[PDB]
Amino acid sequence: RKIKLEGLSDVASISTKLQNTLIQYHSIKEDEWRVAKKVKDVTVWRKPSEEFNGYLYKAQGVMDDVVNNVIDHIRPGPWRLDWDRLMTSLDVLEHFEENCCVMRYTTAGQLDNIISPREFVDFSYTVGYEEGLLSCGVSVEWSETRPEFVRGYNHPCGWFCVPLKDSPSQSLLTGYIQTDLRGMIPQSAVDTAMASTLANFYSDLRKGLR
Repeated sequence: RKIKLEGLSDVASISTKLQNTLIQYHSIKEDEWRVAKKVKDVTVWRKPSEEFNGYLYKAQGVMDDVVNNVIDHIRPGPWRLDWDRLMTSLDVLEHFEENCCVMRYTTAGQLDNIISPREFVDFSYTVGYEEGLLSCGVSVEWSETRPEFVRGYNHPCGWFCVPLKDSPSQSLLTGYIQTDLRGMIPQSAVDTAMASTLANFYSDLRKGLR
């Protein structure tokens, strides 16, 4: 049922479904998660994806900054490209509303180029969640833009960012990532690179926020 954003109703349908989906992921109990990587500043879990032959990842860690500045740096635009070492380019393709867009980005090779570069075209939506924000996304069709690499597929994904309990100048950041790199890659390489991607996200974002 792959996604074309041809009208207002398409953007409304996909936005609300993404929100409900990410919220459901956020309610998945700890028993369903297996630890993929654990260090002092971040934990990364995985579980089998219901969308494709691969994993849904979860990550959780604290950022020494408030929700608005964290989510500003994660959302599609030049700031995200600034700190995210995995990204080699990023172009927002169309502005739907202040909180809603379609973008393309390309990734560097991973695991000393075992995993070749990819590009993605993703719908992106930011909406209020509890005391914080949710910023979520999914790959969509967009044939107007000149491709450079084989397109990967981002199944529903996103970032929950809320004030840290008892300490509002800090934020609890929870991510869900469900990327299909596609092409032919040893699954062991894929799983290593994905767990690494989520861990590096946090350490890169920490530096980027300064």
